Amino acid sequence: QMPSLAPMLEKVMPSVVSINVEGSTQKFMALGSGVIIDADKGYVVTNNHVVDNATVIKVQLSDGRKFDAKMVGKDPRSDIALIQIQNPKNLTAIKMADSDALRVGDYTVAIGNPFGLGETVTSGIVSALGRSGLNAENYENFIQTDAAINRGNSGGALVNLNGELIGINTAILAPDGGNIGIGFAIPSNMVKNLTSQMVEYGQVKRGELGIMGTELNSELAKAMKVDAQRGAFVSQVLPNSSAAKAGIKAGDVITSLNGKPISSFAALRAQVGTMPVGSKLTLGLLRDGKQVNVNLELQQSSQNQVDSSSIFNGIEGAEMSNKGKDQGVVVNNVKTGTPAAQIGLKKGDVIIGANQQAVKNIAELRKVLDSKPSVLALNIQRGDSTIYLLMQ
Amino acid sequence: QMPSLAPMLEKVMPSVVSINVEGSTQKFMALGSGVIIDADKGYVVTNNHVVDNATVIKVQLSDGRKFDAKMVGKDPRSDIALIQIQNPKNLTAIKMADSDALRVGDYTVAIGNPFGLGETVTSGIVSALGRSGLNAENYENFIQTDAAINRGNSGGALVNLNGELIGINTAILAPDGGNIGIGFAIPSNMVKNLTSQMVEYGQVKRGELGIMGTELNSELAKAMKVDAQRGAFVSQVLPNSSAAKAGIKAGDVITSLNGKPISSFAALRAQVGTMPVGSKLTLGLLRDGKQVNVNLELQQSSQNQVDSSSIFNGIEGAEMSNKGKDQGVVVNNVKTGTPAAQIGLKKGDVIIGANQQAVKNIAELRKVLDSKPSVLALNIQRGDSTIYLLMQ
Amino acid sequence: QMPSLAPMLEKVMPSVVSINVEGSTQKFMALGSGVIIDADKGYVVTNNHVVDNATVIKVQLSDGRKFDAKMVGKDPRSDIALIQIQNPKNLTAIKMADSDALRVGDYTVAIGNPFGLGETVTSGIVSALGRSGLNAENYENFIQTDAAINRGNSGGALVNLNGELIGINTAILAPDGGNIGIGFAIPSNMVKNLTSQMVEYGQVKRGELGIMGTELNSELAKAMKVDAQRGAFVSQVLPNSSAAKAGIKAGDVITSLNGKPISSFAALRAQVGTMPVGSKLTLGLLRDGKQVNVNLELQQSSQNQVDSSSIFNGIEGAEMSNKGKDQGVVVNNVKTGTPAAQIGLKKGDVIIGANQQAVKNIAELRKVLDSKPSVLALNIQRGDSTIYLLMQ
Ligand SMILES: *P(=O)(OC(C)C)OC(C)C
Ligand SMILES: *P(=O)(OC(C)C)OC(C)C
Ligand SMILES: *P(=O)(OC(C)C)OC(C)C
Repeated sequence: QMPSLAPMLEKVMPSVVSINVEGSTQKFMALGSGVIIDADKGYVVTNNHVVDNATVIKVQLSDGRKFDAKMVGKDPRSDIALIQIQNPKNLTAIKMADSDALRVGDYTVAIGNPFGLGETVTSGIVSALGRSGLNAENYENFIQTDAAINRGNSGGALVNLNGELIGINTAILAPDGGNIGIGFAIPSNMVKNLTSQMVEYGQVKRGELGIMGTELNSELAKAMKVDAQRGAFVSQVLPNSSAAKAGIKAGDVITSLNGKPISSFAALRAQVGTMPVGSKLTLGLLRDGKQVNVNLELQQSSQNQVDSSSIFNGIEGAEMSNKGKDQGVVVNNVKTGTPAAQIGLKKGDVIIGANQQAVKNIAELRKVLDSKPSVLALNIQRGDSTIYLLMQ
Repeated sequence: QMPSLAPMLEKVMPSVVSINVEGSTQKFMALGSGVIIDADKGYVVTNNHVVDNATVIKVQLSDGRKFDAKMVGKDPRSDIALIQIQNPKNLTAIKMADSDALRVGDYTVAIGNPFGLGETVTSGIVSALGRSGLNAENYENFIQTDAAINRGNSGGALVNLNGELIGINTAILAPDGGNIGIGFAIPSNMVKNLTSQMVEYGQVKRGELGIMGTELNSELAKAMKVDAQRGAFVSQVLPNSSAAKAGIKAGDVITSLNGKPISSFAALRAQVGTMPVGSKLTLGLLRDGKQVNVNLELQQSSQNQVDSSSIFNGIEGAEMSNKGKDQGVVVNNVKTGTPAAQIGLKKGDVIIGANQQAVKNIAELRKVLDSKPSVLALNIQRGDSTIYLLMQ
Repeated sequence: QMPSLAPMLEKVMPSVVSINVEGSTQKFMALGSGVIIDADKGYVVTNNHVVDNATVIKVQLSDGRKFDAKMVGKDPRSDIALIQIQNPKNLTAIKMADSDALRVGDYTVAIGNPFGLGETVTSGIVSALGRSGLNAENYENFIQTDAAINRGNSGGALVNLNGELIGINTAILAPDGGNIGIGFAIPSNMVKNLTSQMVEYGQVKRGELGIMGTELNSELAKAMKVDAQRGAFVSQVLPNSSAAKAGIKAGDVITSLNGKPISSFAALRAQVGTMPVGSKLTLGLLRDGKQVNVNLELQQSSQNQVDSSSIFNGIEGAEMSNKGKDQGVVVNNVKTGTPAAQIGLKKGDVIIGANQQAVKNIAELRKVLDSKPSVLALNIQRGDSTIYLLMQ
């Protein structure tokens, strides 16, 4: 006879964890919150900013259990980070919902380990959608809530009444770190993408259309004589880019994506930066007051990720990423006074093996690194040659 | 199958705006929130304190549109301020509800542009009613809510579930400007009055009964042997005042107004200061343990408003207000080292015309001021004479 | 047609008060909130920390009435404090609910006089249960809510929708004293006990089992090869203690109390420290992976309470408590440079009478103290003798 959530919580809370962290760059200790995604695999998620540069990470459950977890992919652009659990047993995944069919007035609840306070749930509603702009350079399309959030809730969950996930508590706004009743979370849908990506590549393959633009406000719609106070304005398409080929002109405006009306440029950015190269999609334009529908596909780009620190833990130096197919790891760029290179390391090299163990990708690598060889045998190859590098 | 507000929001949010301000007294920029009242006229409202001394004010909509607005009446006593929109097209007014039939336990939602965050809605309930006292001298009878409010929400809305208005987010309590979960808003009813007033006069015509008093607490009820721990105590009626004539004695207590029980004096004040001269009303007393019912009518007073700055924008000097019927604007009081007077201005004068354009009231005036004559031709009249004053 | 709480509030709010305080240790003034427990007796409650060292305490009602109240028992260990009202007339008690059958997801509302703001109600849900640890030494098993709470709400109420009590707003977490959306309250059940105790003894009779232990986390369950990530670990039973007799071994873990599963040690502590000596109860163990059920009974201990200040108001010196049956008050321990002793006071003494008025317990005492004799006639007895001490 008393409306409550506890009923559903019983069912959902389990699918959430309190994350405890140790790392270095000086030694540090932190904490956040994570969410089970695949019950069997033990796939938890979290704000990258909670796990960034993490040496040891342990996960604690709703029911007291402590597990050890490992990095599986970071994307500090949108601040997500998939991690996995060592020996996942008897877990509880979570159902996801469609962040897209959200409405402003719906209610939401957020759980997390704020201030190391164990499973802490709070309540609120959708304050507003598609908010962005804190760190303009990041892919942000936050949902905004009045639910109560703080240090700890980071990577925590935020669900509809049905105990279905819709976004992740990322950051809040607050002078003097304290909840004013304004929290932000990353829409489920976005996360799903960034997720299933790393799930299969240990990293993010960023698709771009190859365009420039800026927020269409009212003044602009005036100057450029169109009907639309919100939207994405096409500054200047790129040549030989998806956009180019697609047939889009500088001075056009986009009103929708895959049927989904577009609040503003910021979102559009985050929306697609989210998606994986080759991802097909359909757009609604409006050049010269005339509506347009066009199809497209994300192409390559020229991005940056995974460093010689995010895998070596200490061995600064060149950036590193996969190569061709499962053809090993390529050293992007060795610095100057960097220890990696002070091991014989030089850009362009192409690690193919180690400790009599073939390497096809960062996975097989950090995997050998896990065995923690006291002595480290690199089987790389400069130019047409074959050599080895060493370590301790 | 999921209870939500979004349904109604769809319908209401539109009737709300984000207010952006530029003024001077040194140049400044601010922001607040406003609410459409008359869909056709383009009548928005806001805390006076958000628009006070405003040079240029633009209004942005729920749907991206930007409009220009103009002052139409300020009442910094209760801090409301009606403004209108230049070229109102396709607008959305809002339905008002009866702030009087409110109850403490009802739910409420507040929207506004806090921190310039675009349409931001938050949720809560009626924390309590008839709260007052922040600035004792103001007419305050706030409703109090735990809904989330901040800089920006000022002039924002606060509605029952039905999307009917009940009060305006004015101020919150907070050390270190931040929402602790205590917000205040001015009851609809109050606002309605202050509103439809300016609607027809560009100003406020304050009625008074002509009495003095103070909060009847428990101790007092003791000393003066009555049964009532809350109420308004009649210190000393005034002679030839409504109260006088009505027949009220010093040492009486008021328990109700127009049937509406009275929490305390503070409210009673705000309640009536709210109302326009001549407004009829009925009261419930209690002199010598004996209940009383009496009728009355607000009379004149001796108040202050609309300055030579609120209309001149820069030209300090005498205060100014209407005169008799549509008989022009009267200079209340020229200071000493004030530029207005350093134009030939002197108290008692009675501007009757300007630029071959008759003037009957502040409206017709600020209206000519809008045409922004480079050179300003005043057709005033000292004593029985007729003269002109000038400007640039 | 609009869901609300006001309906029930109408009925409940009355059962709550705004507490105003004057005391010394330098003169001070404070405020909190209290709750009527017994409508006829006028039994209000509050955080001890709100009333501690109180000289004069007045209570104000939901309906404006002011009453005078008196101390009736303090327990600064769990921070509750029963007080009574002088001449209780036409009061409103409150129904209590079972804090034990609570669930995390249920909604709650909290009322109180925050910042001296008169009856202020706010809303939220059960953020989480059995939280402890702020002041480890206190008996804490708080319920945690996102409802809005602040200075003033202390001793305020916190109820289920039905207007049934479930806990008392004690403290909140907050850097820069301000509600972040994290409040804590003491479960009803706990309070009931501490309550009906003082109701009949003016003090707390602490039962102990006589054991030591510490929080069973995961690591521990490893080391000691058991299945249970939460619980109370039995460090070392005491000899001739309830536990001893009961038959409990060091290295056992408790999983439940009176059927009620046990979150952690902290709770268990608060739970039982709560209860009165001789209180019977049943436990669920788990030594060597094998479940156990045992019965028990709280015994005596060696605690501390009620000082020569909490009753004398100024007369520091020895601690004081009851003795045997209604056999008067015993001086626990006189200090050195303490005024009480500088009246002829010495430990071991046994006040039996005063002003030709027999004394059997602290009650009959503070009762004579209430008559406020200008001159104070003590009828004590050192060893086998009979003497008198004096005062002014
Ligand atoms: P997150 O838990 O939440 C945001 C307000 C940042 O904070 C830490 C753990 C980075
Ligand atoms: P308002 O938006 O809200 C109150 C807390 C003052 O604040 C500014 C714009 C004056
Ligand atoms: P309480 O009203 O609430 C806690 C946050 C302490 O605070 C005072 C009266 C001690």
